[PDB]
Amino acid sequence: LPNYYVSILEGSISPFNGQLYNKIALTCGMIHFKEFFNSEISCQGLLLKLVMQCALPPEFYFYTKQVIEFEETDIRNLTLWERTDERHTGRVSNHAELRVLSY
Amino acid sequence: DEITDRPTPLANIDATDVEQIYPIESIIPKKELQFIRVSSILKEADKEKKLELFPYQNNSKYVAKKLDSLTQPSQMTKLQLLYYLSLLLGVYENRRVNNKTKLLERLNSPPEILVDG
Amino acid sequence: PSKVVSLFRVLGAIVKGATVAQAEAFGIPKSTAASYKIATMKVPF
Amino acid sequence: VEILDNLSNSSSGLDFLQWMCQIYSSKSRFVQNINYRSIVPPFQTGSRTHTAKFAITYLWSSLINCQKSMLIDKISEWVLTPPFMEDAEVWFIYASCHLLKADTLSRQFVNRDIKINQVIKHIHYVRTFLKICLDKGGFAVPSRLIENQLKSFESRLY
DNA sequence: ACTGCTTTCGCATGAACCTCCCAACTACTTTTCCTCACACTTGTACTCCA
DNA sequence: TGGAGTACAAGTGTGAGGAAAAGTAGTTGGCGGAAGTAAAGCAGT
Repeated sequence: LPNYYVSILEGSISPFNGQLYNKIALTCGMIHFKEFFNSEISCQGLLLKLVMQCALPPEFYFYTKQVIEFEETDIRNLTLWERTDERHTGRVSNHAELRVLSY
Repeated sequence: DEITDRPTPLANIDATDVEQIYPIESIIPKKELQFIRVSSILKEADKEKKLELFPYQNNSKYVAKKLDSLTQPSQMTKLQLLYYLSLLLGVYENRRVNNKTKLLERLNSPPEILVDG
Repeated sequence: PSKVVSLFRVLGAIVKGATVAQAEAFGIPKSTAASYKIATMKVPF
Repeated sequence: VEILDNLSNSSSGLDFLQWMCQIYSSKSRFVQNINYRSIVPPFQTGSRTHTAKFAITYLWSSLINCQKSMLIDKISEWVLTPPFMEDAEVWFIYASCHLLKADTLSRQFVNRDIKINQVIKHIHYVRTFLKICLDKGGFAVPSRLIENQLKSFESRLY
């Protein structure tokens, strides 16, 4: 293997500033994870970790989802985004996992 | 003491122009200038009937890149350079074939005295 | 590439890098103009 | 110092200093022309005209341990093997190794043939090695008090 | 004349170097990789000022 | 009532920036005169 290909395989620096999200956007753009697979983030299994992360009362698990359900597209389905478009990183917070944190 | 040759080309040291410090008789001698016909390529501007008379035809990039510049008598002298550039492309890239009877199997229509020289 | 540049050193050309003037009309980016060499010569010797 | 200050199941500290001065003791000339990165001399290199700091620390630490363990001839033969013909600090400890011998041999616990003319070598070694320490560069010893320590070793002899 | 300086000789046979170029130890270029920020322009929102 | 515009926020064009293993280079160390007895032609005064 060459000196650059054997340096790209060892992961010297871990993904930062949303580097890992933007690679999913390229991955959902070269192959269509949309329209073939269920691009539905299990957002109920996300917040249960986020409930037990900082020891908040479990009332906030259902205080959150009604805020999510009120401000959402078709109530449910925080759909995972695709980018076949270009080297432009959507600043819309199009990433479905990124949207649950702001809620 | 001088047979076992130098890497430097036969230059022209007292010349002041860069096209003059490289003499035209050094790389290709004055006898081999008239063993090449010049009108077989310039009269036919064609995509196949100009590539047909090259010694090493290939699907490469640089070979058909500098060829499609102009059809002008200024590059008539440099037209045989590209014909002799492509003939030197067959010699360096082959190190396992050590004869001439197998040299035809990689080329198509090689020259007469330029190959043996 | 550096196997090719060492062949020109016997000739005597000062193989140096390109310029930003020699960057736009040659298909190479302006920032990565260091690994992209241009070999000229000097007319007395 | 984490080995020497530990003293629970320590490697005594001094054996690590011996490890350093076996594989990093160089005799290269310090070239001073190349730009240096990642090695910087005054605590980690060992070229000519600079005895390394782990080398001279190996000398002093194996002399203090040599005194606390009362083997003195091992170190005095060990320091004998390099002549560092540039500096003065290894000559002073090579002087001080004999001065500690002249201290211990001059007890004599009487209340007498070879024990007298043995010590008179060590008195002579200190007066020469301190003299050759002064012959070298700047290493300002108390060359007055150390003479006054040898005279007290001859008053024990008389 | 006898001068000097030659010179030939010897017991068998057995055994009885000098540049130079390669090495260690460093640094600095080499030869291709993936990862986004920036500069505008059309667009939709703002509140006019008579 | 109406249109001005100025903003706000969206959309398109374009190469500059951080990374590592190989390589190169860059400079040293280091190696392979108490021997005899005798003749001779050559010199000397």
